[PDB]
Amino acid sequence: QRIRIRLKAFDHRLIDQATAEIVETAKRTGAQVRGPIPLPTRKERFTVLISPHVNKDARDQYEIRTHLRLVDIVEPTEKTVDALMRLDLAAGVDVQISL
Amino acid sequence: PRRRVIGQRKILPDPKFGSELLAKFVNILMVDGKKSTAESIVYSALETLAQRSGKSELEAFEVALENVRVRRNALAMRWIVEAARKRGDKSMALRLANELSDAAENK
Amino acid sequence: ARIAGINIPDHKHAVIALTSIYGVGKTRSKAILAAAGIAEDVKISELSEGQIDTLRDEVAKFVVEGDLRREISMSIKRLMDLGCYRGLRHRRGLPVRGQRTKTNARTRKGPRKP
Amino acid sequence: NQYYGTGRRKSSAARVFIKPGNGKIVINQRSLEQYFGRETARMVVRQPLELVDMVEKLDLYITVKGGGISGQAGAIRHGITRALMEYDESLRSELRKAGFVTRDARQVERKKVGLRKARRRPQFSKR
Amino acid sequence: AKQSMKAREVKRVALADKYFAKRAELKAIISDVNASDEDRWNAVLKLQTLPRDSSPSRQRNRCRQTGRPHGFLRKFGLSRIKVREAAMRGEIPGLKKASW
Amino acid sequence: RSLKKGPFIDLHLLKKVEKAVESGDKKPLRTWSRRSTIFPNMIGLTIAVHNGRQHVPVFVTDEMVGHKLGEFAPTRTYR
RNA sequence: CGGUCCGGCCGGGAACUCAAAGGAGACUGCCAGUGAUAAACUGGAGGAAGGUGGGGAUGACGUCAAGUCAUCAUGGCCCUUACGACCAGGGCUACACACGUGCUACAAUGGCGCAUACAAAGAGAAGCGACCUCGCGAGAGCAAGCGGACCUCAUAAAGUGCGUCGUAGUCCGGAUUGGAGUCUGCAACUCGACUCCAUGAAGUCGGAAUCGCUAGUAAUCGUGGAUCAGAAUGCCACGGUG
Ligand SMILES: [Mg+2]
Ligand SMILES: [Mg+2]
Ligand SMILES: [Mg+2]
Ligand SMILES: [Mg+2]
Ligand SMILES: [Mg+2]
Ligand SMILES: [Mg+2]
Ligand SMILES: [Mg+2]
Repeated sequence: QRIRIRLKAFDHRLIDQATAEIVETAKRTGAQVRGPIPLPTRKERFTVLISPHVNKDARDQYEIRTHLRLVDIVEPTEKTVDALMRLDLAAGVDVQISL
Repeated sequence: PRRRVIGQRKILPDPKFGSELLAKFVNILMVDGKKSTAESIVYSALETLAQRSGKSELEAFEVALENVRVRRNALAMRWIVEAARKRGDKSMALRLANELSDAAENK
Repeated sequence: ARIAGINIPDHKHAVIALTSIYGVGKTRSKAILAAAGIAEDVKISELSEGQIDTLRDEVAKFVVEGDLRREISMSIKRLMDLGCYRGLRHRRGLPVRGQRTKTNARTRKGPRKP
Repeated sequence: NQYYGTGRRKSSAARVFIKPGNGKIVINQRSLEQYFGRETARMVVRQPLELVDMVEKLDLYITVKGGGISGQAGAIRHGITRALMEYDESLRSELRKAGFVTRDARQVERKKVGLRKARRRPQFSKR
Repeated sequence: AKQSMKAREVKRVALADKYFAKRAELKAIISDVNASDEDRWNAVLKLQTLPRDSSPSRQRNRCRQTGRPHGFLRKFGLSRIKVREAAMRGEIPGLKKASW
Repeated sequence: RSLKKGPFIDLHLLKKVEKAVESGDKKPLRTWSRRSTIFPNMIGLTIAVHNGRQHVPVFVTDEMVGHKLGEFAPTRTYR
């Protein structure tokens, strides 16, 4: 079999902290991982008015960056599964598991 | 221009003939950034000037250029293209060929 | 060459010359030449009389003449004599199908005068 | 022996694969005349191989994605110059003099707020 | 907007999942079935007796905190004014002024 | 304009057609359905079409079948 | 490199392109001239980039009774079987005119027909919706894939190759109108979008006046998104040529 973990977060310096904790735990317990791959960041762009009345020209420019990380684990070792499944990770990281 | 005194950009020359002056000539006729259709008219016009209106294509353009004389060459090439559009012939290659024929014989 | 459409077509290509008849555009002229068997780039020269009257037979299915002028007109007469809202728009020279009348109604209203 | 050089433009990206000896040009499994519809685009890739003589002397195997007519052609022109500096390493003084090794970084200016284009402003009234 | 106008919008949504969620969904399919009842389905006449305010076209997406019907965003459910005020005080995660 | 699968008519006006044919013609019928399609079973009747503030009676004619009742009620006064 | 059903499609390869986490790199650093030996300027080399490299964010004290009683602060009183509230229809889209702002044009640097090449950036689950089939078409039916670098919108358009029209109110331009339809939605009359047929206004380059812009800019070409059941010649972005 094969399990993969899709990791998404809003901060780039915070998404790699939770990513490195998974990979280092996996290499220590004897699992085969083909590294973390950087998937392209789906960044939205928001341009809305700053004023509730006239002077249309002044606006605000927002964005929301959503980075993506994928870790592929080859062998479903029971020592690998039991450690990684209940790790204490950052609150701003959403996890997606494919068993 | 009051304080910012700078030069003028040096574009790449004509890929067919290696002429620096002919590269500025096709940019005048070029509208809407259509380089492929602008140089097709100019190449077809000069072959009319070369084969049936006098050999030495590079020298035949210069005799037509000399009578209507950086800026002196620029105003000369602009007067050829703008007067070629308001003619009675059918296509732009045929109109500009007759303008270089008239400018070579200074009329 | 005089068709049932008595007005004489110009001596040019076939798909252009059939457009001069009131009620035959470019698409319908393609449909007549495809049903007859005549190429679209054929002029009135060499278009023999055996090839003209077979165009009269194909155009005979459609009413394209002053008879078509009255049927467009009497269809508007059905609206105006009925007293409907759409009948009132044609009588006063006003647009029908929802165009604005603040400005830019110069086609319906006719030329300007203060 | 392979000799590689990366050249790119606004949204293009071209690779260059050099093999010693032919006059062969294969771009995206197509020919030089077949892929390039513009005659100017055929000649701008001949411009770096003008000071350095190529007739039937080296293969070039190129692919490119993105961009357009001259965006792909400018990507090839930069990629060849890095391949010849990989090939001989003494040809640089002729290539610095031509001006082809400099990457044209003139990207598109962003569409600004309050304007319909990058510099084009909507029409203005005096009073 | 006014408090009475937002009370209309809650009244439309409460009828939307009530009536037109599953019942009008069936009646739209019966009019759409090409296989059977090509002439006498009569689902359209039964749709007429249903109340109007269940319609998804009649509802207006408005700001959940103020009620402004203009400048709505489906990303946050708010008007363009309230997007700025939550972003500057750090109430929306990751939302900040951009430059490109 | 409308699709061919069913010409639209309101349910309240359709009931007013049924009683008018059987029980004979009456006083002109007040309604607000400016969007209904005229059916051939209404020819002869007089239906007062609402136009914003009043009701204008419309004597139904044979060639009115297929059109709307809103096409017989001007909504604004012009001078 | 093996494998050919000629598709990265399948073994594989980790090179390269791309994807993004970090770092290096441009600092007048070096050389020459000028300049009071100063700051600086000029010229040249090196370098991907050289004199704030390109762009953005970033906008002082003050001027505009500019914007917000509707972010709130300070509100106080009026109306209160009504200035409130519910529903139907109409209006916000009218029409003798005037003003500002846009699009398409007046064409052979073009129109039309066939063949055909190259984008970037986004959106998608009450959603994007392929394939197949039907219709000239707008679409409809059947029905996968996909919460997505996988699948879908989605064939980018200018351009290129040939043919045609031959300088005219035209195969220019498409307004307006009639007839017949599609789709959305309780519901397309007032007042929707789109398609098909037919009609083919004014207009042949625009007075005084007036605007944008110093380079990937102007000009032009299409694409995507927000708003949105549906309804973009507006607006926000993205690239192509230049
Ligand atoms: Mg005709
Ligand atoms: Mg709505
Ligand atoms: Mg004031
Ligand atoms: Mg004030
Ligand atoms: Mg309030
Ligand atoms: Mg036309
Ligand atoms: Mg400037």
